Amino acid sequence: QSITTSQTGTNNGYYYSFWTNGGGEVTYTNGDNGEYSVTWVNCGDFTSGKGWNPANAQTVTYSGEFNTSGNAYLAVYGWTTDPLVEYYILESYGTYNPSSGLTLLGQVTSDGGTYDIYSTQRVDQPSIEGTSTFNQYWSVRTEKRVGGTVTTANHFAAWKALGLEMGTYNYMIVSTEGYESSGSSTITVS
Repeated sequence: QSITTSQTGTNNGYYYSFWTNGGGEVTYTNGDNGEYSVTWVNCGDFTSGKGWNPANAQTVTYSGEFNTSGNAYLAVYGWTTDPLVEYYILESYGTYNPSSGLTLLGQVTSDGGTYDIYSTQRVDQPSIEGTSTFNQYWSVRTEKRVGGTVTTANHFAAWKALGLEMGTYNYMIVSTEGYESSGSSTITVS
């Protein structure tokens, strides 16, 4: 049922990943089908969500509720390997825009919205491969929204068209991530 330390697995047909670096209390609960719920209060950093692994650039439809007082992200979130990349298609966030001070590369239109595209390097940082160096790519929706359809293939295509290198898909989830914040989300992925 409800968990408080990091854990990955499969649940009702969905890959799920719950990662926390231990700070505050974060509680993660798998629901039915593609649903998950997470609630956090004064967290450190954590990421949580359902999706697929390995992913296949799914057109993802999600719905639900995401709220925070502080710094949190709602994004289609995953990784590639060879090369190693961490990426976000950021649909909503709280008090902090994570593209702040990142390199802007362009804009992409998809699913009725506009996203600005950014890249940064993460150097000797925690990863799905242990401590590693990798690029981190963002599509940040120019207006926040919680629910709709994300055609992740359009983002991946725009990133590569603009010159970003992408590897083989590893997991891809609809992630709630919190950072020094409190809040809650409940999200159904399909």
